[PDB]
Amino acid sequence: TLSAEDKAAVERSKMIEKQLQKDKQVYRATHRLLLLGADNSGKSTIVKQMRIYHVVKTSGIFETKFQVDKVNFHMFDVGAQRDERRKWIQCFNDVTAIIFVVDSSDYNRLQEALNDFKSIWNNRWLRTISVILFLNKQDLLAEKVLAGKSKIEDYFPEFARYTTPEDATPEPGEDPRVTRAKYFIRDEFLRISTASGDGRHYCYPHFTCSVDTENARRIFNDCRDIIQRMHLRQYELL
Amino acid sequence: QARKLVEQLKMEANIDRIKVSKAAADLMAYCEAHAKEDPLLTPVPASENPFR
Amino acid sequence: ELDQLRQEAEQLKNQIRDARKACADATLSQITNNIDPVGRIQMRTRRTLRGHLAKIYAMHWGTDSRLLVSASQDGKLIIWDSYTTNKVHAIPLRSSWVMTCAYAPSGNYVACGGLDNICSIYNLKTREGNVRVSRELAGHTGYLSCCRFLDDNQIVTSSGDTTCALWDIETGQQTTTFTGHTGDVMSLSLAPDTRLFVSGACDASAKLWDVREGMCRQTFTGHESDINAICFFPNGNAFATGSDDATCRLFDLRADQELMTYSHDNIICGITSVSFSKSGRLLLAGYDDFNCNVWDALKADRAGVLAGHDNRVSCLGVTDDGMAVATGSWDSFLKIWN
Amino acid sequence: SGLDSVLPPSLYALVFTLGLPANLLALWAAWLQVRKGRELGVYLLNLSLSDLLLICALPPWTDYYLRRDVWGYGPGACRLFGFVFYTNLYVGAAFLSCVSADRYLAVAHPLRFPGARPIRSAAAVSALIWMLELAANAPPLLGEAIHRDRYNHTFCYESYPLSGRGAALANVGRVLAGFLLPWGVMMLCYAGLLRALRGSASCEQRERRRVRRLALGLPCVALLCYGPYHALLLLRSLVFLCALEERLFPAYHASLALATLNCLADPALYCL
Amino acid sequence: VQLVESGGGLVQPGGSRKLSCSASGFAFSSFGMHWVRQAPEKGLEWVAYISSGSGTIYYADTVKGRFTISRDDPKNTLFLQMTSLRSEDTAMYYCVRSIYYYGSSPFDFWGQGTTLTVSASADIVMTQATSSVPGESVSISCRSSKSLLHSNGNTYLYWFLQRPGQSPQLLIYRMSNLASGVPDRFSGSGSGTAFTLTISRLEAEDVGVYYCMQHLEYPLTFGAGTKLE
Repeated sequence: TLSAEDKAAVERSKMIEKQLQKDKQVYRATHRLLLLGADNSGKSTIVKQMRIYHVVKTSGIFETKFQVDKVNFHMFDVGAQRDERRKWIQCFNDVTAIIFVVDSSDYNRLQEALNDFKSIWNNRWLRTISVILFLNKQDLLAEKVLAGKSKIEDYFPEFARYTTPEDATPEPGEDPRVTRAKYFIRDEFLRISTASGDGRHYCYPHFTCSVDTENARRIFNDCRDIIQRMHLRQYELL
Repeated sequence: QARKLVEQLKMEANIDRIKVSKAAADLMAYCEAHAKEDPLLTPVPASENPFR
Repeated sequence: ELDQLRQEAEQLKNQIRDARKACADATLSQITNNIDPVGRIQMRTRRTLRGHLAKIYAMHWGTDSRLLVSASQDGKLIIWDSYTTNKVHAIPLRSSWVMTCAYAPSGNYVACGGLDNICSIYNLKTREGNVRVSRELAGHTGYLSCCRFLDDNQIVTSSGDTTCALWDIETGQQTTTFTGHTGDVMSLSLAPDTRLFVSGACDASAKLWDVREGMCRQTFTGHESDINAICFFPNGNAFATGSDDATCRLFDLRADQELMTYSHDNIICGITSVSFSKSGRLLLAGYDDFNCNVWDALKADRAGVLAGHDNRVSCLGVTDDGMAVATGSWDSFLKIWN
Repeated sequence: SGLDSVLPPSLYALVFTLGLPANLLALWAAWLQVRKGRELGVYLLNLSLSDLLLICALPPWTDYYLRRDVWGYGPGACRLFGFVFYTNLYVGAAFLSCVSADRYLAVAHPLRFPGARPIRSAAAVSALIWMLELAANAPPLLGEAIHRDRYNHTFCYESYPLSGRGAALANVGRVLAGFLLPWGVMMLCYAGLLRALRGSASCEQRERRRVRRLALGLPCVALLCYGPYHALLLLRSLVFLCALEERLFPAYHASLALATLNCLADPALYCL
Repeated sequence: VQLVESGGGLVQPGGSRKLSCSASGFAFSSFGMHWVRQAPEKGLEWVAYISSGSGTIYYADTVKGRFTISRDDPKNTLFLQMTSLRSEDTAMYYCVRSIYYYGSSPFDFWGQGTTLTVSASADIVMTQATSSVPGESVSISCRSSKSLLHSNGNTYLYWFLQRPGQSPQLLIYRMSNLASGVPDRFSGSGSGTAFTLTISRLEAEDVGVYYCMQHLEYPLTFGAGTKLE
């Protein structure tokens, strides 16, 4: 058969396999997320808050630990990469979800944000990868809408003909006009989402402020939803 | 900054180019010379390859 | 003025194209039409190397034609004994997003890198029993897409930013920086004499560099989209590139022109990994449609198909002695073919 | 007695003519997904195995019925074939229950199931179920295989009337713990599955109806197949604790044929 | 790397004693380890071997039931529990480090040794040539009862050098590969049964006893060894 040194080589390989098995559990019980956004979007504030609440000069990727209900989460964002994105975006087709933070209180770069979301959604490798978009900076949006100095009508003509959807739930009690504006932004993103989704991946809207402490819970609920749906397709239920 | 582009493009322009026919002939000659030493092309008998 | 420089560049490009057309007298298809076709080529899966948790982005054979290094997005390099499918080492990485790996010719070092923008070099043969990070090379502003060893003390890296660089391993510093691309550099291939090397970028152009001098000798532009892979002919006088236009193209340095194109009407996915055989008669190219095709490099006829993967082939490597072709894919399996 | 000459052999012949290819293809499909790390595949593999053994058990029973109740092959064959038939019958329901529970866990608790070497735990549960079913169905093998009677029957694993509560309490236990325990788990797990995806923003109205149809149907198909036999068994036993038997005898064997008909439904619903 | 072991002394026959080998400076858990002893004036003789992960334990025939071997990875020590010491166990027990993968170098490091004193079949026999042989060239030779060439292509022969004070240090592994740190003077050759070791330019530090080894199958026999003077 095989000699003594080959016996010991196979035994060392089996030890390596056992260590690989231990890694797998952790690897499959930890959920990975990709954080995307622009320079103005308060994604740095989001990551700082998530890092503080829960758990090297040209480095190209940063990693964040956080844990919700004894479930682990990885949250990566790209630091040093160039503006071109079509090549390194392929490495993230196995992530649980993509977190797309967008600044809803700008009105000027918001079309560029819509185009970026459109490119992410229709990417050939980012199919079957759902998106959790955080329409960030809601308090600035409220301040700027109630100020009245700057109007959304001239950047987007369709806002004049737009009306608040019946499903809107303005909880705290605020001016209805800011509610109409913020739901209009949400519906623009959702339109780009529902144009060509084909049911393989979904989009989860959320209105957030960078100080809010519910962001980890909100990501946890959305990721739970994605995994459930994926499991349904995986256990041959649909 | 385009001055660098022009300079390098000039330095690329003046090189000695052979006829494409001679290049193709050299490629054919190399591929014909090393035909025996190519297990993928002409398979080795199934007692010398280590993956049997 | 800027217009004057633009016109000068246009005139130079026109002069170069005219010279290239002048040197073109007979296409390689015409001169090759009178040779026997290689015929159908059937290759069978000999080994399947299991163990990787996630998708595999790179592999490199050893110069001894037996050892093999593989990199996966889970953050490991596994060194396989290809003959017995044993695992010799399992190297955990700091950054899990690794998308290149190399195996030093001496067999003492393995390098890897990726989105971390760092080319980490590992020492396989230490006085202790474990593999340790010998040195981490920093200085690239983009992802490290490919790295290759010249000797145990020099490594050549291509990066996301439009730059290749030649490093000294003892002293981290960059000896030479290679600039001139207008897009992301994706692949890299050293010449057999290790004096010249070609790099394919996302600008649909491939450049031949001079390692010692540090200046671009020639630029090759025939493709229609970004180039994903590149590899030298064993002669040292040609190279083949695979792009997202679903075609492979073979260039010559001495003619400085495109010789032959390997395209099929059915194929629409792009090439992701390209490698030659020992004689150069076969051009194995991976594809995104889960299958690797085999082209006759002299006749542009599809000779065979290597179909065994449930997801796209990300890497492809032919061993030095020609006995085997290894294929890695996103289903976390390597396959040795013969 | 003796109007079983048409229906049981008809159903057995249809099963042996279509289920055996269907079971083989379902078995191959189940194996093809155990290779891809899945752990529903082992349950489907074992289920299709049980169905195949039941199909191989069928033809001696077809001859037993067509030959007007006599067991021509001899006493040993009675023990072997009856044991195989009556054990695979319950193993199928147990593995259906396991599939239902696995789907319920994977849907209701997505971020915590299975997560830790899924195939081994499922294989261990499969082995444990087979051990329990064999240990439960061994005592009927411990007794006399064949009972000859006057009227050209020579029964095999049947008594009309039964023998003194020894088989009777065994039958009532077999009913309440080989049906209506695993079928109850089936119904509850599938209801939990259809309840846990209420609140999901991903599922549309259309995708939810598909799951509703499946969840309500598979328990219903399993019940419609395994219900007449067990209701009739519970009825005869609870009575025992020959007028009655002479009445419900054809209904009993019709129920048994309908119960073994669930070797075409399971491959269809769980593979195609 | 270093391996310091202790626990030796006078023991009455039939007694018990435990020898421990404290390791520091290398990845202990990944190295299989052996125990090798030598009588006060004789050659080396293999005693026991414990694998990495403690999944494979072998013993020599002469100590098959008397001794037991164990390791403590978190504490980074190696033990050898000895019971019912006979009078043929007086030796200096060495602690040896060995790793096994493709291309590895087994028996690369040896311990200092402990002095232990007790008061008053079908295994490969390795035979050396007469146990007595600057600037010259010497050609120490060896022979084996069974061919050491395997179907793999590796002939398992190991050459060890023991200088007057120290414990043995590896010189050549698998009859062709010079160990790390050995000067290029040494080289090995052979054909399957007969092997030779050549020193191209003998120096002052090359004096000592040269022991050979077979590693084809357990137990690992050594040979008497040749003395250079």
